[PDB]
Amino acid sequence: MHLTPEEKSAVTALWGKVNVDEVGGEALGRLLVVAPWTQRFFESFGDLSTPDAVMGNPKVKAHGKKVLGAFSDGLAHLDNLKGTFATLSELHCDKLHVDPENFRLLGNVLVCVLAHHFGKEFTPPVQAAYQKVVAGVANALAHKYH
Amino acid sequence: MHLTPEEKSAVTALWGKVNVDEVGGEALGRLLVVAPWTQRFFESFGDLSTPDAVMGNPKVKAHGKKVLGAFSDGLAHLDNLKGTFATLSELHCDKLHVDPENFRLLGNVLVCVLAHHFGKEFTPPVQAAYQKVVAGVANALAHKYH
Amino acid sequence: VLSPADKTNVKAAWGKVGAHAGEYGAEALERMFLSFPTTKTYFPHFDLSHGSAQVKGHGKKVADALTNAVAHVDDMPNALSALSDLHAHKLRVDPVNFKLLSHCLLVTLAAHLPAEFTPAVHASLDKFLASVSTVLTSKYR
Amino acid sequence: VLSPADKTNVKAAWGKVGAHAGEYGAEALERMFLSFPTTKTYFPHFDLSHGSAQVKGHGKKVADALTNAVAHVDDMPNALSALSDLHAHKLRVDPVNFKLLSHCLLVTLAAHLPAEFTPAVHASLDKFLASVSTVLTSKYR
Ligand code: HEM
Ligand code: HEM
Ligand code: HEM
Ligand code: HEM
Repeated sequence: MHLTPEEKSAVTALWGKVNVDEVGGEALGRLLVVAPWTQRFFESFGDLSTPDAVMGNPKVKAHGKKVLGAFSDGLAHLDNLKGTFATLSELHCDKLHVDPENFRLLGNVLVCVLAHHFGKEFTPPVQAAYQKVVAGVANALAHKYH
Repeated sequence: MHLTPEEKSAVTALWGKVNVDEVGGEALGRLLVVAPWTQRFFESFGDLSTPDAVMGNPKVKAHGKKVLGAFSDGLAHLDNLKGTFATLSELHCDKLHVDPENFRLLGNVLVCVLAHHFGKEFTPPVQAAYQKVVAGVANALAHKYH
Repeated sequence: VLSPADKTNVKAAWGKVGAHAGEYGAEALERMFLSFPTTKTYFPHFDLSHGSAQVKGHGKKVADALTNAVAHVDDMPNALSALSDLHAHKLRVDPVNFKLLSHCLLVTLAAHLPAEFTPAVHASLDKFLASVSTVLTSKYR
Repeated sequence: VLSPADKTNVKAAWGKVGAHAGEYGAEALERMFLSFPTTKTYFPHFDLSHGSAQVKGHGKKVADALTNAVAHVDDMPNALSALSDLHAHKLRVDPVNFKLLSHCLLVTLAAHLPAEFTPAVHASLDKFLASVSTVLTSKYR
């Protein structure tokens, strides 16, 4: 990453306060609602007919936790996101056929969820470092597409 | 810059046959004609009112040759684009205030120009090598923005 | 296309913004400038430092235009004619940038209207900013 | 919007395409596959090998649709409604990919019509492909 020690510290420290369980379910569910077309990959999850139905769907919430988990661990290899997401990158390409654009939609939703959650704490300088991380994650994950 | 050796030989072989003077003028002129908004940087160039006025304007032709000149040098340092384009990146940012998206638009136009000129010789695979290259150059040009 | 639910949700949300839209306008710009530094290329003539009056004022201006848009949610194209003109023929901001301001504006509302920033409201505001962006870039060519 | 000039340009350049539309459609696709490998994710079910009949088959269908928009240059939204529906509801292709195909179609035409691919024609064809893309994406949300 092109993170400043200062920027690294800011990311790291807010993360420390995150409930991945809660944030993962909310980020993924929001995605399914804001950008309804991402639902094409989660037909087997049930009825995503309403915000309520999406936000309530346990399959969604549980997928959300699996996703932020992986993201969470990526934050420990901020200096080689590429090597940390290589296998996950292949998988997404080769098995799931997920368009990398989706990785960017989620990142932005993630940022709206953090702001939502931390209010005051999520300052312009803090969002700025987060924007760089979400872009970095998305790029890493997309890296092995061919 | 994921230029495979075979991709780099291909870029280099074709670049061998280009008349930078000529291509430079066509690429630049064509940009001012397809994305007229880009004309914002050249109000001291005079008459850009029509395609003929643009394509034939001595100032556009002279500037195009400058731009491709710098690009050509870029192609001799495919290994270090960022280094190559550093002072130019600073200039576009700090003095000229050129939104970097402009660099990608020009790359695409350039690719159509090469297709226009080389016909059948601009094969699927040659286009893909040039796609990587215009992208590398745009990125190098945007590296010093802040 | 904004559904009736959508127009409702937007008016509600914006309804709660109230006397703070200007500050939210200003805050969104600041978040945009820091997160997407390339957007600064359009304001070389501004003092982009924290708390600049140039930024605060611009913030109000933007805020006000959104208000007017919510108010004429049914006739945006018309309520924003002049603004679409200005952007297409004078400012000529590149279209990618509208998506960036729209995003910094969600983040700002989210951070300020917790209870109100529900998943359905979020979806609506997004479509809305999208629609607004479409309108402001409709006369580009 | 497309101007009379544009309309003339497009009918003219496309006129020249004639009977090669199919082949040019196949070629635009292959170029797209090679230059923007991410577009491949939409065709997991295709044989994307060189000279794939699936691609030939598909290039032709794309070319017929473009040909149909040219024949109805004054009523594209209606001429392409069905295809707009399909793309919004079934295929759900992300919008950014339209610009990629557009681009590869322009490269292809340029590679085949040196005499007609003038600056003026290039500009018109670009606005046209952008309008086609806008129609196909209109019902997405
Ligand atoms: C922050 C970016 C993301 C990360 C870190 C990530 C990570 C993961 C992980 C760790 C898995 C587990 C699968 C396994 O190991 O077998 C997974 C599966 C999956 N992901 Fe991603 N993902 C991301 C974004 C997305 C997005 C945005 C979508 C679609 C909107 C998506 C669609 C899927 C699907 C459909 C599966 C398979 C779930 C299943 O097996 O039912 N992913 N992802
Ligand atoms: C491949 C990408 C580009 C390269 C390699 C390039 C190169 C150059 C060079 C060598 C100069 C002259 C430097 C000087 O004056 O000291 C220049 C100036 C300039 N460039 Fe770029 N350029 C690129 C893209 C663009 C684009 C896409 C735009 C606008 C959309 C642009 C706008 C300008 C302007 C407005 C000037 C100054 C003209 C003047 O003298 O008034 N450039 N560029
Ligand atoms: C959400 C969509 C937007 C709205 C509603 C909006 C609205 C406005 C308004 C109301 C003005 C002031 C008009 C006046 O001075 O009378 C303005 C000016 C301006 N806008 Fe837009 N804008 C939007 C997006 C953007 C974006 C994304 C950018 C660039 C990143 C931008 C760049 C500018 C600039 C440079 C000015 C002139 C600033 C000055 O010199 O005062 N706008 N806009
Ligand atoms: C102006 C641009 C486009 C046009 C005119 C176009 C037109 C069409 C047409 C006529 C069909 C076949 C429908 C049928 O079965 O009758 C089709 C199918 C399809 N298109 Fe689009 N399309 C465009 C852009 C895109 C893009 C950018 C993508 C993705 C990169 C895409 C992905 C698909 C897919 C996956 C199918 C279904 C193929 C199959 O399973 O046979 N399209 N399109």
